[PDB]
Amino acid sequence: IAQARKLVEQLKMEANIDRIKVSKAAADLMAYCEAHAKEDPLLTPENPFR
Amino acid sequence: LSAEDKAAVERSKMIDRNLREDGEKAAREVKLLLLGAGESGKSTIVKQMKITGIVETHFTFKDLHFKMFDVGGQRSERKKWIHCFEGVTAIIFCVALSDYDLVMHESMKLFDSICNNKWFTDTSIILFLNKKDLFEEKIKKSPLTICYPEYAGSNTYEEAAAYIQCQFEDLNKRKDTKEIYTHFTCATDTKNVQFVFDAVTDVIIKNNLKDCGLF
Amino acid sequence: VQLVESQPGGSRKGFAFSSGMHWVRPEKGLEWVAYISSGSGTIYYADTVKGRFTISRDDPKNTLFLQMTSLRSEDMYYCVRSIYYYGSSPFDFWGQTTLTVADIVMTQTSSVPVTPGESVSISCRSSKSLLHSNGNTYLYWFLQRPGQSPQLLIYRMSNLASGVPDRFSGSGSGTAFTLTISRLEAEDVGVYYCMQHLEYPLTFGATKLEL
Amino acid sequence: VLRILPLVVLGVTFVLGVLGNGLVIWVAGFRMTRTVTTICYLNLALADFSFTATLPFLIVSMAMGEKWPFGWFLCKLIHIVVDINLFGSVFLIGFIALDRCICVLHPVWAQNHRTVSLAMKVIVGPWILALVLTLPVFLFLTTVTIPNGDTYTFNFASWGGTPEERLKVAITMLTARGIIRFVIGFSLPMSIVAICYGLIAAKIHKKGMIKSSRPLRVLTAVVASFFICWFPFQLVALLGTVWLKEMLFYGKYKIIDILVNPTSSLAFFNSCLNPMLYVFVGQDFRERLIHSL
Amino acid sequence: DQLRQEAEQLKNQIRDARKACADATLSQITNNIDPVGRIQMRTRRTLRGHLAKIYAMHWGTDSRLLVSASQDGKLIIWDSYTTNKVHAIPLRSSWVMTCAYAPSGNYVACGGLDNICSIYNLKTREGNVRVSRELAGHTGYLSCCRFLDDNQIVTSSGDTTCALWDIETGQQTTTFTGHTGDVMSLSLAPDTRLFVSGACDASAKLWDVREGMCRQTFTGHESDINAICFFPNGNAFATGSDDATCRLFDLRADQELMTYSHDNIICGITSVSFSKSGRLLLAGYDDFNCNVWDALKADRAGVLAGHDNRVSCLGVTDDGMAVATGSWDSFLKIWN
Ligand SMILES: CCCCCCCCCCCCC/C=C/[C@@H](O)[C@H](CO)NC(=O)CCCCCCCCCCCCCCCCC
Repeated sequence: IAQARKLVEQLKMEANIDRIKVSKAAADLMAYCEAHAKEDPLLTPENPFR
Repeated sequence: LSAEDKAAVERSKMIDRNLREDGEKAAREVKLLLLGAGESGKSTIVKQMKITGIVETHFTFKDLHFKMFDVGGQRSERKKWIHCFEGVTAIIFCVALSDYDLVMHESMKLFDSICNNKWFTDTSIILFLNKKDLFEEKIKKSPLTICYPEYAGSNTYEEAAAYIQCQFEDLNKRKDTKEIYTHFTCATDTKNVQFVFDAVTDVIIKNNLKDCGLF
Repeated sequence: VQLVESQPGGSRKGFAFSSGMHWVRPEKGLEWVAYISSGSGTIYYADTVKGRFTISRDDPKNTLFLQMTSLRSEDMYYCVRSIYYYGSSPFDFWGQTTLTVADIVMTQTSSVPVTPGESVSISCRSSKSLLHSNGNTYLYWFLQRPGQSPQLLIYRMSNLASGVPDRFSGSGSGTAFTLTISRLEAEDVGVYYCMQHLEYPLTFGATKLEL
Repeated sequence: VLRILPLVVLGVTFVLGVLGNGLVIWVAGFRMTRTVTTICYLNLALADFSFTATLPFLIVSMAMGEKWPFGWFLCKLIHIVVDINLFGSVFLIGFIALDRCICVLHPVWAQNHRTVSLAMKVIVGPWILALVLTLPVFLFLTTVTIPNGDTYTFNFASWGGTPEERLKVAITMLTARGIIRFVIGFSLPMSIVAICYGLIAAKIHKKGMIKSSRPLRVLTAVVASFFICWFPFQLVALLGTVWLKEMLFYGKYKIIDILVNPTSSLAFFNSCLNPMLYVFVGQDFRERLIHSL
Repeated sequence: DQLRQEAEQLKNQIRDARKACADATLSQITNNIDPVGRIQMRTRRTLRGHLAKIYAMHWGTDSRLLVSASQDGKLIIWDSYTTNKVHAIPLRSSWVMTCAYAPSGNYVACGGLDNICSIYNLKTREGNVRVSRELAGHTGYLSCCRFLDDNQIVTSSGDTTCALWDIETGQQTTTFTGHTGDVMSLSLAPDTRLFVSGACDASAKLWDVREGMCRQTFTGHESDINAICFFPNGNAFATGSDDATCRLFDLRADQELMTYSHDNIICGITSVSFSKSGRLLLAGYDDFNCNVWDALKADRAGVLAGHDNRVSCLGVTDDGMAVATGSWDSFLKIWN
């Protein structure tokens, strides 16, 4: 059925990607967490529900 | 402590009163599911009561407001929305006795899942048997052994009906906190709504007694 | 969207109606008189006429009655609606009607001339503060063209309203309040007003801005 | 010899009574969703809790032998609260029985016309009846000091005039109190309880529906509890009311009095027994308590 | 034909490229991190008024208005600060799965087993609330609705297709159909250019609105997938399944970055959300408790344990200064 053809085409497109190493992504996530930690009162407790 | 917040609080209290009134009106009603295998005569069942997606029907009888939800359009995995009806009073389940020409045991499998499902451990099941006239006419020629090999009995209306009823009943596993109400009906009956009424009032009495701690 | 208002010592008397609705007050200034709270829950009257002027509403009838009696010499009047909740715009719609016979004060300045295009600004003076503890400050502006009706141009001195061209603005600090229009047009002439809404007696203002 | 038994019974009703009644007041109105059943349980719990709070002073009075070691206003308050709460408890037992009978006998009308609002409005009837029945004690209870030894009842020589008329008024008031007690606080409630519970048992037997011995056991427990717990006290009260004359002008019968107090202790045991039997039986109530603490 | 043989070759080749990507581990990456501590919160504003099971909630962009849908058929807009109600919306269908709130705070979306999405209008010249547009076109029940802006909405249905709609014209503009299970949740990108949605097929897919075609898939679960939400950096998302576990996914690496589990937990996961800093992966399970987990330290610590029934939904204020979770108990609990 053409469903198999569509699945094969989608898998070919998914193969066409060029991913990256997880080291860079983990470094980016760590940088994000470190940078945005100041404005997160759920970590460091003006409050609106006194 | 308030300038326009006085108006805010009254708005809140007025709509809270409206909510309580609407909730009492909702709690006044009784809720029933409606399941089947598709070929089952749920259309004839709903036609018997006088008057895309989920379709709901209202009817009253001897001063009792009935709401019935008919699913069957959803061709999806049932387990994800079967928990929405976790507080209905009863469940109406229909199978066709003229089940010797399908592509049967499928509806029994459907019954097994619904009668042991964890959401309905204490919810009664109303088992409607449909097409009794066609069943008699067909069984006058076709053999009961075509579907059931282990069966051993006469090729008679009453014997076949009793056997099918027994095989449906013994699928129940929690008969201590459960009840199956069985009924034989057709396209020309009129007491099916009264049977539903008797079953529902029994379930209502049972629930009230279980609240009162005497049962 | 539609609110048309219809012998001394004598006496005399759309849209979604079921949800405040106030009354307001002769070649002179304009001020508050009396009001309702929606649902007939809480009712306040005028401290200056308390006793002889009556108010009444009938939601199924969809009307409004103001039974005034024992006319003193201190006597136009108009009807106004205010659907009140968080983020709402009360007083947002006024109407038209004259009957000829220890609190806050809101004193504006008499007048000032301007030319079209030239920026114009207005100020006002209050008695006490208006920054309630909840977080916002209550004061409403009202342009009023001659032979016309006052409009809720700005409420809470920061928020515009429907139909308002966004060349207006507002601001306040304690008692000092302001109002600015960038490009005065052919339809920006008439007296102003004001109203404080913290202590429920609503002291209004006196500015006949001639061209 | 005999005096030890009444006090021992009331001591158990104090420690255990406030325990069970405190538990239900916490779960029925604070940690569960509000229904008619839980509002009725809450009211019964409140009446029983207030009575158990009033018990210890009466324990002291019974021990010291009919004399307040406490004050006048305090004595009046304690007696008014104990009377209001006993009558409220009995009337609430009757109301609960009536509600259960209504639910089991007319399931349709129950689901059409019983809501928390109507229940809240109608629950105040028995309280008002208890207040209007307790009037006498407010109108005619006073602390009279015996000239002999102590400040020990009703005497009301207030509108006395001639002592001959005062005695007639006293006899009339006492007889009225006794007869109204027997007619209202015991005849009506137990008649309602018996009739309603018998009717529901008859229905539950006629329409099948019986699985185990739990329903019959609990129903007979409630009816037998009420009877075996309240009957002796009301019987001795009626005998005293009808023999007042010969007990005053002659004191012919003293057994009655030696009996008045232990029967009262047995009657007060009912307040502690009530929550454990009406509320603790519920599976959902027990599960809610277990999860809460 | 021979496409399945080719499909096996491609599917096998998929796993090969996946293997070579993991140049390191999250343990190596997070070797220099201070653990957060046994974080605990308390209920401080309890909203009440619902009479049945609550299913979904969503904070507005004002960080002040939240809308919740229950089975009573009522859509209540609460003023969170004063716990007073602003509007109450009667629904045509009493079966609701999801609700949404417009970024401009002027529109509200509802949907359920009636498999119709309805937009409700709040800010009107008239006082009351009327229905603006109804969205027909799905065959299965709607599970999640979200707004792009005032003119666009994305829906997910049991038909195993996701759609995007123009409100003014009221017709679909894009169908997303590469999936094979039963879609349960949607989460929009912080820049609203792409979105992700898991399903019962135990696979997560990320799509692209402009081209309307899938571009990523993942294979990391043994049962149905219940909820998804974007990491606030727009380069990751998290998956909560029926199998008592959560796993994080990084898009530029296309692998399971981390997992979070335990032995005591055996119930499933109903909803998942992140905080502003992205440190806390808040999720509500089915065992009557809402756990708090750190998606990097990989040790759930926070036991949000106030509710009496199963936790169904949870959201986080856009300023990241509270957290609200509704449960089947018919209450809304806001933590801060
Ligand atoms: C309502 C349901 C439950 C209610 C809870 C409590 C009710 C239980 C019993 C009902 C009322 C009984 C109260 C206590 C009574 C006993 O004390 C005794 C028994 O009758 N009372 C008297 O004898 C009555 C007379 C007391 C004797 C003292 C003398 C006062 C009058 C006698 C006249 C002679 C002296 C005149 C004045 C004496 C003072 C100087």
